[PDB]
Amino acid sequence: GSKKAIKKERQKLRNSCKTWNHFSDNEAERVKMMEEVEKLCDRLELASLQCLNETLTSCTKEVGKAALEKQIEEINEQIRKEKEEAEAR
Repeated sequence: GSKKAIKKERQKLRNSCKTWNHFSDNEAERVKMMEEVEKLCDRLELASLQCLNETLTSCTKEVGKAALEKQIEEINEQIRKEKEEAEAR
């Protein structure tokens, strides 16, 4: 039904993401990413969330940030696909 494992991973991924983002005051950029990460937590399986975490923990900060954003956007699209059906019924 619900697992806190995804929340733990989200807390790790989000925290790591901010620390390895750019340490800039541009929070708006991270806001969209955070909104998408929130969506990941809401419907994405933790297995996928873990995969993204591994990538950003397997790459440098810039690579991990770019890779994480690219992966998060792809996941967001997948969430949107689920949302579309969810909205349908």
